[PDB]
Amino acid sequence: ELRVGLEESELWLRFKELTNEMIVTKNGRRMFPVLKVNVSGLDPNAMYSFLLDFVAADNHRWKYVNGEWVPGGKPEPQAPSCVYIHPDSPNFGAHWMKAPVSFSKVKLTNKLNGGGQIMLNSLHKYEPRIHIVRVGGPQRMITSHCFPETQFIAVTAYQNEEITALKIKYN
Ligand SMILES: O=C(c1ccco1)N1CCN(C(=O)C2CC2)CC1
Repeated sequence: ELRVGLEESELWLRFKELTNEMIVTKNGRRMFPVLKVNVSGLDPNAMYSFLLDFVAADNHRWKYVNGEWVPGGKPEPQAPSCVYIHPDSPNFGAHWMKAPVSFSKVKLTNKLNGGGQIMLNSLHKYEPRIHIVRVGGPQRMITSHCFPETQFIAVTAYQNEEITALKIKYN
């Protein structure tokens, strides 16, 4: 059985208990904390690509009002984010299981851009999600995993200074 776990969940949970925020810029900003995934139960000899996307956790716009995040009253349907291919992809199961799969080079943007960067909507709440795609083999297979612990609101600047402080303390 394929097992997927979050590395450094301890630290993600500190961010989550304050409501996590991730900066988006026109050129695109790397994530802190970085999503790192523990994977076991792959076929060491089979070929796989690791994909990352962001699910809109709800259909609302959020605003930091008097020291607290509060949703708008006018939901709109969100639509899927684009997919980021882990740059090690494609690769052997052995490669992926030898150390945590680290998405350190994904950049989050607010503007439709050349390539690589993933465009999110500012002030929407997102749940990171990976897909492990068995490729090259006869039977293509996908396994998906969500990381509730890694939820964040996309922001053009930090609103909760408690988040600013945690980001600096641990980077
Ligand atoms: O690992 C995969 C893959 C397998 C299944 C879905 O994607 N690929 C896709 C295409 N590739 C590219 O062209 C580079 C990105 C520009 C990178 C390798």
